Amino acid sequence: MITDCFEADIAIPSGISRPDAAALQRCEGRVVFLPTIRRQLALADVAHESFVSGGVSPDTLGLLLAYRRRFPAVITRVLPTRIVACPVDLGLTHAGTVNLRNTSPVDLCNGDPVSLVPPVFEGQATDVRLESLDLTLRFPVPLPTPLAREIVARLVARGIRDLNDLNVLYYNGARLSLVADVQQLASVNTELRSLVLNMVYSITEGTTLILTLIPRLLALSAQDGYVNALLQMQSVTREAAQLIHPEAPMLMQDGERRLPLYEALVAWLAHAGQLGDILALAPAVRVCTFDGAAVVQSGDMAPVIRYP
Amino acid sequence: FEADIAIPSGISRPDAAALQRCEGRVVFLPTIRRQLALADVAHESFVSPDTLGLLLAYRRRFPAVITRVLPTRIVACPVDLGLTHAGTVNLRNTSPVDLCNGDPVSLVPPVFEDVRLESLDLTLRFPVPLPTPLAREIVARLVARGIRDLNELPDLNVLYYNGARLSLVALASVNTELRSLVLNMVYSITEGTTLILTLIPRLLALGYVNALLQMQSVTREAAQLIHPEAPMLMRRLPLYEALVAWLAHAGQLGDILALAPAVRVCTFDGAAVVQSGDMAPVIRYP
Amino acid sequence: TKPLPTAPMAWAESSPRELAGHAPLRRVLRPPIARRDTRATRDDTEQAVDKILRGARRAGAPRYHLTRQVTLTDLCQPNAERAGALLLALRHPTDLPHLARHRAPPGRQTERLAEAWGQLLEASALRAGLVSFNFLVAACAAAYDARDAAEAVRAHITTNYGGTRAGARLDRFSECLRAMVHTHVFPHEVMRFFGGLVSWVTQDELASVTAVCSGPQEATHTGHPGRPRSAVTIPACAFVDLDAELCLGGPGAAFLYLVFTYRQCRDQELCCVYVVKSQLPPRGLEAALERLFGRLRITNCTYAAFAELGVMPDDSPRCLHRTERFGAVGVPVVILEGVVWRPGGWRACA
Amino acid sequence: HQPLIARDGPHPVEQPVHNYMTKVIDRRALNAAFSLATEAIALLTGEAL
Repeated sequence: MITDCFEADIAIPSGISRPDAAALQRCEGRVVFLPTIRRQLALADVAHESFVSGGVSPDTLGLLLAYRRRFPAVITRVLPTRIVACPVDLGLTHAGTVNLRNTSPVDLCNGDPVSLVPPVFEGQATDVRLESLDLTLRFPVPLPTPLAREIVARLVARGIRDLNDLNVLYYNGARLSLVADVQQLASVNTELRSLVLNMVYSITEGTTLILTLIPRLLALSAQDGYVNALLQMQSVTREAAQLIHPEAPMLMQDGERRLPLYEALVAWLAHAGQLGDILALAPAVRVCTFDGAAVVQSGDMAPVIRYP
Repeated sequence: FEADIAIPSGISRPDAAALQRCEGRVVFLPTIRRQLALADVAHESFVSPDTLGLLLAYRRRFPAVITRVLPTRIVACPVDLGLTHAGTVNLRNTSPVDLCNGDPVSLVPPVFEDVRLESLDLTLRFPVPLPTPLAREIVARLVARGIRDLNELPDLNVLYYNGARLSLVALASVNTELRSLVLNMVYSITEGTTLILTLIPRLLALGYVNALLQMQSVTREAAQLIHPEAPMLMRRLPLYEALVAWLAHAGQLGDILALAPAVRVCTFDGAAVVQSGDMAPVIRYP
Repeated sequence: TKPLPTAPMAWAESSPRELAGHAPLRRVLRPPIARRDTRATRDDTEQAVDKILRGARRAGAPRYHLTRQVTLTDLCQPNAERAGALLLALRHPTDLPHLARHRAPPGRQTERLAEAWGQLLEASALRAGLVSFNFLVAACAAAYDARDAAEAVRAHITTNYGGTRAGARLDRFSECLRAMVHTHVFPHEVMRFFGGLVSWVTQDELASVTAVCSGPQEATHTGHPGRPRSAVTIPACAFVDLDAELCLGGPGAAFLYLVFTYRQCRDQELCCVYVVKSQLPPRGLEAALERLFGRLRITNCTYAAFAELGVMPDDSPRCLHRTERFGAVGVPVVILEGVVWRPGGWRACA
Repeated sequence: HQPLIARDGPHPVEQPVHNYMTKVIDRRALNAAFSLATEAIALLTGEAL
């Protein structure tokens, strides 16, 4: 119960109005960013006034950047005197199953990892405010990982337009758009530096062999409908072959003992497939409904089994 | 916790004996559920997918270790839950690689070589419980194998682990089994390297951001730029729109080729190296 | 045995809730739902039979996963080092000469790692064994910041370890480590964590070491009934905080990590093994490695590699910094207290 | 209370639930007129001065 559960206890103060206190009874399946793993904390360390720096509360793209400096935890039960949350990383429960709540507009599936994202969507940024205490609780949004990478991708691309539309998405035929918002340039700089260092290190000498195969793909996309759909209608490589004639050098330095493409894959995987984990946080949570259904709708709870 | 998989009736003598053989073997199931049919487990429940389709399937399905097999039903403890409940559950090697102690072990689809039940009229394919340092290697060798068939080396087909030799050749059916990954691993790189190449000379946005970039590009990235842009070039190019299309695609392949460990072997009063065909004590809990 | 501080004395026995929970269930009633509306021994061994009955009439208490391994006594010495040190398992070294032929960059001596490892087998003999942590500090002692306490590590190893010319084991294995980074086979690709020491079995040329691969430390019955207790000890050169160096002085559970530092130069390659105590997420750790160790970044692919090692569950975690005795040698040793071991995997460079 | 249905399987979620329902009274009234002249009041009253 130290290893199985871990009851990190957020204390509730004395003076809270009964309309504000009963507003916390609808805060069941949430995500609370614990700074440490103390067994006794306060709402001020949980609320957004803990998140704010000196004079500056950052934007949504920066609001990711101190989630991953903290410990996400899910509220287990809202008592009148305290709020109990088990941290995700240490131990889930006795049996190891906690319930979240879809504050998403998006329906989940079983077995898919669930990433939690700041409130970026339109008509969605709902922060339960304590009027009796002047505290806001910016509850993040649990999302599917095929969305939660694109939503980070639209925000990072929006900041780099602003250094010289984009905020519209789709998911299973549901049109949805996120909040267009001005971004602090200090937040964009650590993001853009995190792109390039994972992009420069992802290039190896054997990748020039792969580059030669680009006109073979357009020779292949004229016959395979799978390749014709794979590239895109607006892909770069379809445009990067009509102006580009790639070639490989003849010999390799010590090219007898080393593998050109096998070294190309491992350096690619360690930096380019790894790159989505560095932008967002890791989806350490998936949903395994035991007996309910295969699709978990919005507003409903969902059972959670930890995710390696 | 231990689920149940009922064998439907009409079993011959070897078809009950073949299921008696696979005692400690790994099984994927759709949901944690008490009652469950054997057609949900079999290879017919997957339709025949490629190597790409099995890896997407093995993330969504839930792995379970078969415990003691009753003649009427297959009892299988799920890995995620009952193994955190129970102390230690055994697991038989079907790998050619001998497991050491303390090895985190993932699973691979059977790309190498498969119990078929005739009276029930179905095939059973099984994952291969091999260690995670090998797991990211055996895939990457085979992905490098398929690229050369799209125009190899006398090496790259031989692997060494713990004094044991493997042969990934041991073929053209396997190459068409893996052709979709080759069409994604190539495209995610060729889309990737161009967006690196068409943005750094496009912006090099300056002050210390491009300067620390150029400090990293001091004959390292810019020399790799000038070597690639020699056999290349330098309307509106959708540069910013393609980054979202690239990070979604290339971020997806890191999920598929991750191959997370579930099995962590802590042997006690036993051999620190478990051989092939033997059962190994397995925990996924501290 | 039923004292009269009862509410604590019954609380330590594993409560009143289990009595009251079985009260509405089992103590009452026929409901659940019903109708409506022979002089010295014996009795010495005879009460020991009754002690088995006392073992049977009854039976918090945390769990473990103990592990054992038959381990050669070349590199590590579980007799010389006390119970409660770190241990490190290895891959089998027949994979060493083949992986160096493919992972080393072009222009580098790939024959060097197979030669340096072969000289070690003929130097400790004047088979995947086990590396103890204190032995590893004297190997990487020529790269540290505090060099005198690294010599204090070197002072007891050359006098307490079993074998012939233990300093020749050190200076050859340190040559192996300089052959690791040169052939690009990084030591985190070889060094695997094996649990903290609790006990060992002595035999000629080999020892059977017991260890906890996952769990807490101090409540393992060590075998000694007077002291089933053994604290975790670390030498002072490897102990690195991030609460003091980053001004994070708040209470909270403190994590424990292993960290390798890599310096890639022409035949002058450094290795440093540190134990990093932190209040941080493991994903919120790589940025902290950028702030401190940027000196080995320029002289070099990353310079750092790390994995989880264990967790201190204390609210205010308590550390000690003493000078203990390994035989007759006073070594400044950072003694840790209350460690719950949970291992993990290393992180990548290339 | 909210009713409950037991289930088997690894228990994903549930816990017993109360509710406090409170609803507001609505005041209304009924009115009935009635009249008397003085002709009858003396009779019902009694003796005069």
